[PDB]
Amino acid sequence: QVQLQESGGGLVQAGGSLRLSCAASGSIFRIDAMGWYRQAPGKQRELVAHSTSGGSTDYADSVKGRFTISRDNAKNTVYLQMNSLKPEDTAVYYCNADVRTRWYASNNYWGQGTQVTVSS
Amino acid sequence: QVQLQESGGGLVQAGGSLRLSCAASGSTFAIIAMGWYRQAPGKQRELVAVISTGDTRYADSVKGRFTISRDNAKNTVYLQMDSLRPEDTAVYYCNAAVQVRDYRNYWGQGTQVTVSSA
Amino acid sequence: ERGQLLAVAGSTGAGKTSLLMMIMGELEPSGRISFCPQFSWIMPGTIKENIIFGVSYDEYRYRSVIKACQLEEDISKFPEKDNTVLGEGGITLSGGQRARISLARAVYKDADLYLLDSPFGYLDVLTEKEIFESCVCKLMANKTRILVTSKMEHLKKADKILILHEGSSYFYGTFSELQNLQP
Repeated sequence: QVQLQESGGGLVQAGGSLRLSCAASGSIFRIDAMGWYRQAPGKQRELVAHSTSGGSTDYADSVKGRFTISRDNAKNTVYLQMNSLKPEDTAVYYCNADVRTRWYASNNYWGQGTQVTVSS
Repeated sequence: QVQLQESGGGLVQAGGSLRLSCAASGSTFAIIAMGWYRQAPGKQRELVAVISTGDTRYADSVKGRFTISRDNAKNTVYLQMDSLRPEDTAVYYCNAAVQVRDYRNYWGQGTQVTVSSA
Repeated sequence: ERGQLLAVAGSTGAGKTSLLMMIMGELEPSGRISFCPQFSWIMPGTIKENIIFGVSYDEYRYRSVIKACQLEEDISKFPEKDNTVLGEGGITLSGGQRARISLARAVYKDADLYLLDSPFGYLDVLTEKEIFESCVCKLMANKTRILVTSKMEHLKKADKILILHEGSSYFYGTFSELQNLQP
Protein backbone atom coordinates (compact mmCIF):
# COMPACT_ATOMS: atom_id res chain seq x y z
CA GLN A 1 0.00 0.00 0.00
CA VAL A 2 3.13 2.21 0.47
CA GLN A 3 4.08 5.03 -1.99
CA LEU A 4 7.43 6.95 -1.74
CA GLN A 5 7.10 10.57 -3.02
CA GLU A 6 10.15 12.86 -3.48
CA SER A 7 10.87 16.64 -3.89
CA GLY A 8 13.75 19.15 -3.54
CA GLY A 9 15.44 18.42 -6.88
CA GLY A 10 16.06 20.73 -9.84
CA LEU A 11 18.95 22.73 -11.37
CA VAL A 12 21.77 24.22 -9.25
CA GLN A 13 24.92 25.99 -10.59
CA ALA A 14 28.04 23.98 -9.45
CA GLY A 15 29.18 24.68 -5.86
CA GLY A 16 25.65 25.39 -4.58
CA SER A 17 23.56 23.36 -2.12
CA LEU A 18 20.26 21.45 -2.70
CA ARG A 19 18.12 19.53 -0.11
CA LEU A 20 16.19 16.42 -1.28
CA SER A 21 13.21 14.99 0.62
CA CYS A 22 11.14 11.77 0.49
CA ALA A 23 7.99 11.11 2.55
CA ALA A 24 6.31 7.72 3.00
CA SER A 25 2.53 7.45 2.58
CA GLY A 26 0.38 4.36 3.27
CA SER A 27 -0.68 1.90 6.05
CA ILE A 28 2.81 2.20 7.54
CA PHE A 29 3.72 0.90 10.96
CA ARG A 30 7.33 2.05 11.08
CA ILE A 31 10.37 2.61 8.81
CA ASP A 32 13.69 0.86 9.19
CA ALA A 33 16.19 1.68 6.53
CA MET A 34 16.06 4.68 4.23
CA GLY A 35 18.65 5.52 1.61
CA TRP A 36 19.53 7.58 -1.46
CA TYR A 37 20.78 5.83 -4.58
CA ARG A 38 21.67 7.68 -7.77
CA GLN A 39 21.83 6.75 -11.47
CA ALA A 40 23.51 8.98 -14.09
CA PRO A 41 22.77 8.00 -17.76
CA GLY A 42 25.44 5.58 -19.00
CA LYS A 43 25.82 4.16 -15.45
CA GLN A 44 23.93 1.73 -13.14
CA ARG A 45 22.03 2.48 -9.85
CA GLU A 46 24.60 3.04 -7.08
CA LEU A 47 24.62 4.01 -3.36
CA VAL A 48 24.92 7.68 -2.25
CA ALA A 49 23.85 7.31 1.44
CA HIS A 50 22.37 4.66 3.78
CA SER A 51 20.50 5.50 6.99
CA THR A 52 19.19 2.98 9.55
CA SER A 53 16.34 3.33 12.18
CA GLY A 54 19.03 3.69 14.92
CA GLY A 55 20.51 6.86 13.38
CA SER A 56 23.46 5.20 11.60
CA THR A 57 24.68 6.95 8.43
CA ASP A 58 26.92 5.53 5.68
CA TYR A 59 28.09 7.44 2.57
CA ALA A 60 29.70 6.39 -0.74
CA ASP A 61 33.34 7.73 -0.88
CA SER A 62 32.30 10.00 -3.84
CA VAL A 63 29.79 12.16 -1.75
CA LYS A 64 31.53 12.06 1.73
CA GLY A 65 31.83 15.42 3.49
CA ARG A 66 29.55 17.14 0.93
CA PHE A 67 26.25 15.18 1.32
CA THR A 68 24.34 14.50 4.58
CA ILE A 69 21.51 12.00 5.14
CA SER A 70 18.87 12.72 7.84
CA ARG A 71 15.32 11.64 8.59
CA ASP A 72 12.16 12.60 10.44
CA ASN A 73 10.34 9.63 11.86
CA ALA A 74 7.21 11.60 12.70
CA LYS A 75 6.84 13.04 9.24
CA ASN A 76 7.92 9.64 7.97
CA THR A 77 10.45 11.28 5.59
CA VAL A 78 14.15 10.89 4.58
CA TYR A 79 16.26 13.93 3.56
CA LEU A 80 19.50 14.39 1.62
CA GLN A 81 21.20 17.77 2.23
CA MET A 82 23.73 17.88 -0.63
CA ASN A 83 26.38 20.65 -0.43
CA SER A 84 29.10 21.91 -2.88
CA LEU A 85 27.58 19.93 -5.82
CA LYS A 86 30.12 19.07 -8.58
CA PRO A 87 29.15 18.07 -12.25
CA GLU A 88 29.91 14.30 -11.75
CA ASP A 89 27.04 14.29 -9.15
CA THR A 90 24.42 15.10 -11.77
CA ALA A 91 22.03 12.20 -12.04
CA VAL A 92 18.60 11.00 -10.92
CA TYR A 93 18.22 10.46 -7.14
CA TYR A 94 16.16 7.51 -5.87
CA CYS A 95 14.68 7.29 -2.41
CA ASN A 96 14.64 3.69 -1.10
CA ALA A 97 12.97 2.45 2.11
CA ASP A 98 12.17 -0.72 4.11
CA VAL A 99 8.61 -0.16 5.29
CA ARG A 100 6.65 -2.27 7.75
CA THR A 101 3.00 -2.70 6.64
CA ARG A 102 2.94 -5.61 9.14
CA TRP A 103 4.56 -5.03 12.61
CA TYR A 104 7.20 -7.91 12.40
CA ALA A 105 8.81 -7.43 8.95
CA SER A 106 9.29 -4.78 6.23
CA ASN A 107 8.95 -4.58 2.41
CA ASN A 108 11.34 -2.67 0.08
CA TYR A 109 10.09 0.39 -1.88
CA TRP A 110 11.86 2.57 -4.49
CA GLY A 111 10.81 6.12 -5.34
CA GLN A 112 9.91 7.45 -8.82
CA GLY A 113 13.21 9.45 -8.82
CA THR A 114 13.90 13.21 -9.14
CA GLN A 115 16.39 14.79 -11.59
CA VAL A 116 19.32 16.72 -10.04
CA THR A 117 21.16 18.74 -12.76
CA VAL A 118 24.31 20.89 -12.43
CA SER A 119 24.87 24.28 -14.16
CA SER A 120 28.11 25.80 -15.63
CA GLN B 1 37.20 6.86 25.40
CA VAL B 2 38.64 3.43 26.46
CA GLN B 3 41.73 2.84 28.67
CA LEU B 4 43.32 -0.63 28.94
CA GLN B 5 45.78 -1.65 31.67
CA GLU B 6 47.46 -5.10 31.62
CA SER B 7 48.58 -6.91 34.77
CA GLY B 8 49.75 -10.45 35.64
CA GLY B 9 53.10 -10.68 33.80
CA GLY B 10 56.12 -12.40 35.31
CA LEU B 11 59.02 -14.83 35.45
CA VAL B 12 57.93 -18.52 35.35
CA GLN B 13 59.68 -21.85 34.68
CA ALA B 14 58.72 -24.07 31.68
CA GLY B 15 55.49 -26.01 32.34
CA GLY B 16 54.22 -23.29 34.68
CA SER B 17 51.22 -20.95 34.42
CA LEU B 18 50.27 -17.22 34.50
CA ARG B 19 46.87 -15.48 34.49
CA LEU B 20 47.07 -12.19 32.61
CA SER B 21 44.43 -9.51 33.19
CA CYS B 22 43.38 -6.66 30.83
CA ALA B 23 41.32 -4.10 32.84
CA ALA B 24 39.03 -1.78 30.82
CA SER B 25 38.10 1.77 31.94
CA GLY B 26 36.05 4.63 30.45
CA SER B 27 33.43 3.65 27.79
CA THR B 28 33.66 -0.07 28.54
CA PHE B 29 30.11 -0.64 27.47
CA ALA B 30 31.06 -0.03 23.86
CA ILE B 31 33.68 -2.74 23.62
CA ILE B 32 32.62 -5.49 21.26
CA ALA B 33 35.81 -7.55 21.05
CA MET B 34 39.12 -8.01 22.93
CA GLY B 35 42.35 -9.38 21.50
CA TRP B 36 45.51 -10.58 23.28
CA TYR B 37 48.82 -9.96 21.46
CA ARG B 38 52.46 -10.72 22.09
CA GLN B 39 55.52 -8.79 21.05
CA ALA B 40 59.09 -10.10 21.08
CA PRO B 41 62.04 -7.57 20.83
CA GLY B 42 62.41 -5.90 17.41
CA LYS B 43 59.44 -7.96 16.16
CA GLN B 44 55.73 -7.24 15.43
CA ARG B 45 52.66 -7.77 17.69
CA GLU B 46 51.10 -11.19 16.91
CA LEU B 47 47.48 -11.99 17.78
CA VAL B 48 47.32 -14.87 20.36
CA ALA B 49 43.60 -14.99 21.29
CA VAL B 50 40.42 -12.98 20.70
CA ILE B 51 37.10 -12.88 22.63
CA SER B 52 33.62 -11.44 21.84
CA THR B 53 30.00 -12.50 22.59
CA GLY B 54 29.60 -15.70 20.58
CA ASP B 55 33.26 -16.61 20.04
CA THR B 56 36.80 -17.22 21.29
CA ARG B 57 39.71 -17.86 18.83
CA TYR B 58 43.33 -18.95 19.42
CA ALA B 59 46.60 -18.98 17.42
CA ASP B 60 47.69 -22.54 16.34
CA SER B 61 50.79 -22.15 18.57
CA VAL B 62 48.73 -21.48 21.78
CA LYS B 63 45.70 -23.88 21.24
CA GLY B 64 45.15 -26.33 24.11
CA ARG B 65 47.27 -24.18 26.50
CA PHE B 66 45.81 -20.65 26.50
CA THR B 67 42.23 -19.83 27.51
CA ILE B 68 40.71 -16.39 26.87
CA SER B 69 37.99 -15.54 29.41
CA ARG B 70 36.15 -12.48 30.69
CA ASP B 71 34.46 -10.95 33.76
CA ASN B 72 31.90 -8.32 32.71
CA ALA B 73 31.29 -7.26 36.37
CA LYS B 74 35.04 -6.38 36.74
CA ASN B 75 35.45 -5.23 33.03
CA THR B 76 38.49 -7.54 32.82
CA VAL B 77 39.57 -9.95 30.06
CA TYR B 78 41.89 -12.74 31.14
CA LEU B 79 44.40 -14.95 29.37
CA GLN B 80 45.04 -18.20 31.23
CA MET B 81 48.50 -19.33 30.07
CA ASP B 82 49.21 -22.98 30.92
CA SER B 83 52.12 -25.36 29.99
CA LEU B 84 54.37 -22.35 29.27
CA ARG B 85 57.44 -22.70 27.06
CA PRO B 86 60.39 -20.19 26.68
CA GLU B 87 58.98 -19.06 23.23
CA ASP B 88 56.01 -17.50 25.10
CA THR B 89 58.52 -14.87 26.37
CA ALA B 90 57.08 -11.61 25.03
CA VAL B 91 55.27 -8.40 26.07
CA TYR B 92 51.55 -9.16 26.11
CA TYR B 93 49.11 -6.45 25.00
CA CYS B 94 45.31 -6.28 24.81
CA ASN B 95 43.49 -4.51 21.99
CA ALA B 96 39.81 -3.53 22.34
CA ALA B 97 37.42 -2.98 19.36
CA VAL B 98 35.05 -0.10 20.30
CA GLN B 99 31.85 1.09 18.64
CA VAL B 100 30.40 4.28 19.96
CA ARG B 101 28.79 5.89 16.93
CA ASP B 102 32.08 5.52 15.13
CA TYR B 103 34.46 2.58 15.13
CA ARG B 104 38.03 2.18 16.29
CA ASN B 105 40.46 -0.02 18.28
CA TYR B 106 42.59 0.73 21.40
CA TRP B 107 45.90 -0.80 22.70
CA GLY B 108 47.01 -1.45 26.28
CA GLN B 109 50.43 -0.69 27.81
CA GLY B 110 51.81 -4.26 28.00
CA THR B 111 52.93 -6.83 30.61
CA GLN B 112 56.29 -8.67 30.41
CA VAL B 113 55.93 -12.48 30.43
CA THR B 114 59.31 -14.28 30.82
CA VAL B 115 59.57 -18.09 30.63
CA SER B 116 62.83 -19.88 31.53
CA SER B 117 64.06 -23.49 30.95
CA ALA B 118 63.58 -26.32 33.46
CA GLU C 1 15.94 -29.25 10.51
CA ARG C 2 19.67 -29.92 9.68
CA GLY C 3 20.99 -27.92 6.70
CA GLN C 4 17.97 -25.52 6.79
CA LEU C 5 17.51 -21.75 7.05
CA LEU C 6 15.37 -20.48 9.93
CA ALA C 7 14.53 -16.77 9.53
CA VAL C 8 13.61 -15.17 12.88
CA ALA C 9 11.29 -12.12 12.69
CA GLY C 10 9.24 -10.08 15.21
CA SER C 11 10.39 -9.11 18.74
CA THR C 12 14.04 -10.30 18.32
CA GLY C 13 15.64 -7.42 20.32
CA ALA C 14 18.24 -4.83 19.27
CA GLY C 15 21.98 -4.27 19.86
CA LYS C 16 23.50 -5.91 22.98
CA THR C 17 19.93 -6.85 24.14
CA SER C 18 19.01 -8.76 21.08
CA LEU C 19 17.53 -12.26 21.57
CA LEU C 20 20.69 -13.91 20.06
CA MET C 21 23.13 -11.90 22.31
CA MET C 22 21.17 -13.14 25.31
CA ILE C 23 21.23 -16.72 24.21
CA MET C 24 24.87 -16.63 23.31
CA GLY C 25 25.25 -14.88 26.66
CA GLU C 26 23.48 -17.62 28.61
CA LEU C 27 25.69 -20.05 26.75
CA GLU C 28 28.92 -18.34 27.72
CA PRO C 29 31.69 -20.87 28.50
CA SER C 30 27.40 -29.39 22.67
CA GLY C 31 28.43 -29.04 18.98
CA ARG C 32 30.35 -26.11 17.38
CA ILE C 33 28.53 -22.71 16.90
CA SER C 34 29.55 -19.73 14.69
CA PHE C 35 27.92 -16.45 15.79
CA CYS C 36 27.71 -13.31 13.60
CA PRO C 37 27.11 -10.11 15.61
CA GLN C 38 24.99 -7.08 14.57
CA PHE C 39 28.07 -4.81 15.04
CA SER C 40 31.29 -5.55 13.12
CA TRP C 41 34.79 -5.58 14.56
CA ILE C 42 38.34 -6.16 13.36
CA MET C 43 41.58 -6.71 15.24
CA PRO C 44 44.95 -5.25 13.98
CA GLY C 45 46.49 -7.56 11.38
CA THR C 46 45.93 -8.68 7.77
CA ILE C 47 42.55 -8.97 5.97
CA LYS C 48 43.27 -12.79 5.61
CA GLU C 49 43.78 -13.20 9.37
CA ASN C 50 40.69 -11.15 10.20
CA ILE C 51 38.67 -13.85 8.34
CA ILE C 52 40.60 -17.14 8.99
CA PHE C 53 42.23 -16.64 12.50
CA GLY C 54 41.69 -19.63 14.83
CA VAL C 55 40.24 -21.89 12.06
CA SER C 56 42.28 -24.34 9.86
CA TYR C 57 43.17 -22.94 6.39
CA ASP C 58 41.40 -24.11 3.18
CA GLU C 59 42.37 -22.29 -0.07
CA TYR C 60 39.01 -23.22 -1.76
CA ARG C 61 36.84 -22.28 1.25
CA TYR C 62 38.69 -18.95 1.91
CA ARG C 63 38.43 -17.71 -1.73
CA SER C 64 34.74 -18.82 -2.06
CA VAL C 65 33.81 -16.98 1.24
CA ILE C 66 35.53 -13.76 -0.13
CA LYS C 67 33.58 -14.12 -3.47
CA ALA C 68 30.19 -14.76 -1.75
CA CYS C 69 30.72 -11.96 0.83
CA GLN C 70 31.51 -9.42 -2.02
CA LEU C 71 35.14 -8.82 -0.86
CA GLU C 72 36.86 -9.87 -4.11
CA GLU C 73 36.74 -6.38 -5.70
CA ASP C 74 37.57 -4.53 -2.40
CA ILE C 75 40.69 -6.68 -1.63
CA SER C 76 41.97 -6.65 -5.31
CA LYS C 77 42.09 -2.79 -5.27
CA PHE C 78 44.36 -2.65 -2.13
CA PRO C 79 48.08 -2.72 -3.14
CA GLU C 80 48.91 -5.49 -0.55
CA LYS C 81 45.59 -7.21 -1.26
CA ASP C 82 44.49 -9.55 1.53
CA ASN C 83 47.93 -9.03 3.23
CA THR C 84 46.82 -5.40 3.88
CA VAL C 85 47.18 -4.60 7.63
CA LEU C 86 44.05 -3.18 9.32
CA GLY C 87 43.45 -0.64 12.09
CA GLU C 88 44.97 2.59 13.44
CA GLY C 89 48.46 1.61 12.22
CA GLY C 90 47.18 0.33 8.85
CA ILE C 91 44.14 0.80 6.55
CA THR C 92 40.79 2.01 8.00
CA LEU C 93 37.76 0.12 6.48
CA SER C 94 34.22 1.46 5.86
CA GLY C 95 31.23 0.16 7.89
CA GLY C 96 30.12 -1.87 4.86
CA GLN C 97 33.57 -3.49 4.30
CA ARG C 98 33.95 -4.29 8.05
CA ALA C 99 30.34 -5.73 8.05
CA ARG C 100 31.48 -8.05 5.20
CA ILE C 101 34.78 -9.00 7.03
CA SER C 102 32.63 -9.84 10.13
CA LEU C 103 30.25 -12.09 8.09
CA ALA C 104 33.13 -13.84 6.24
CA ARG C 105 34.78 -14.62 9.65
CA ALA C 106 31.51 -16.32 10.82
CA VAL C 107 30.81 -18.06 7.47
CA TYR C 108 34.44 -19.33 7.10
CA LYS C 109 34.40 -21.15 10.52
CA ASP C 110 33.26 -24.74 10.25
CA ALA C 111 30.38 -25.14 12.68
CA ASP C 112 27.22 -27.27 13.09
CA LEU C 113 24.98 -24.16 13.65
CA TYR C 114 25.32 -20.56 12.34
CA LEU C 115 23.57 -17.78 14.31
CA LEU C 116 23.50 -14.61 12.18
CA ASP C 117 22.10 -11.68 14.23
CA SER C 118 21.04 -9.02 11.63
CA PRO C 119 24.48 -8.97 9.84
CA PHE C 120 23.19 -6.90 6.84
CA GLY C 121 21.86 -3.99 8.95
CA TYR C 122 24.58 -1.50 7.86
CA LEU C 123 24.75 -2.71 4.21
CA ASP C 124 22.91 -1.05 1.30
CA VAL C 125 19.81 -2.58 -0.41
CA LEU C 126 22.05 -3.69 -3.38
CA THR C 127 24.97 -5.17 -1.33
CA GLU C 128 22.51 -6.97 1.04
CA LYS C 129 20.40 -8.48 -1.84
CA GLU C 130 23.57 -9.99 -3.43
CA ILE C 131 25.24 -11.21 -0.14
CA PHE C 132 21.99 -12.73 1.27
CA GLU C 133 21.53 -14.64 -2.05
CA SER C 134 25.13 -15.72 -2.85
CA CYS C 135 26.30 -16.28 0.80
CA VAL C 136 23.38 -17.50 3.04
CA CYS C 137 21.26 -18.94 0.15
CA LYS C 138 23.88 -20.47 -2.22
CA LEU C 139 27.22 -20.81 -0.27
CA MET C 140 25.73 -21.86 3.14
CA ALA C 141 22.93 -23.97 1.50
CA ASN C 142 24.01 -27.16 3.35
CA LYS C 143 24.49 -25.56 6.81
CA THR C 144 22.00 -25.16 9.67
CA ARG C 145 21.47 -21.37 9.52
CA ILE C 146 19.52 -19.21 12.02
CA LEU C 147 19.21 -15.70 10.55
CA VAL C 148 17.59 -12.92 12.64
CA THR C 149 16.01 -10.53 10.22
CA SER C 150 13.19 -8.12 9.64
CA LYS C 151 12.89 -8.28 5.89
CA MET C 152 9.87 -9.91 4.27
CA GLU C 153 12.14 -11.03 1.34
CA HIS C 154 14.26 -13.10 3.81
CA LEU C 155 11.13 -14.84 5.23
CA LYS C 156 10.00 -15.73 1.63
CA LYS C 157 13.34 -17.50 0.87
CA ALA C 158 13.77 -19.38 4.24
CA ASP C 159 12.88 -23.11 4.66
CA LYS C 160 11.20 -22.41 8.02
CA ILE C 161 10.28 -19.05 9.64
CA LEU C 162 9.68 -17.95 13.25
CA ILE C 163 7.76 -14.88 14.30
CA LEU C 164 8.27 -13.81 17.87
CA HIS C 165 5.89 -11.72 19.97
CA GLU C 166 6.87 -9.68 23.13
CA GLY C 167 4.79 -12.23 25.10
CA SER C 168 4.94 -16.09 24.97
CA SER C 169 3.12 -15.97 21.54
CA TYR C 170 4.82 -17.02 18.27
CA PHE C 171 4.27 -18.50 14.80
CA TYR C 172 6.47 -21.37 13.60
CA GLY C 173 6.04 -22.44 9.97
CA THR C 174 6.67 -21.48 6.33
CA PHE C 175 6.06 -18.08 4.65
CA SER C 176 3.17 -19.58 2.57
CA GLU C 177 1.58 -21.23 5.68
CA LEU C 178 1.68 -17.77 7.36
CA GLN C 179 -0.01 -16.07 4.32
CA ASN C 180 -2.94 -18.61 4.58
CA LEU C 181 -3.33 -17.72 8.27
CA GLN C 182 -6.00 -14.97 8.48
CA PRO C 183 -5.58 -13.65 4.86
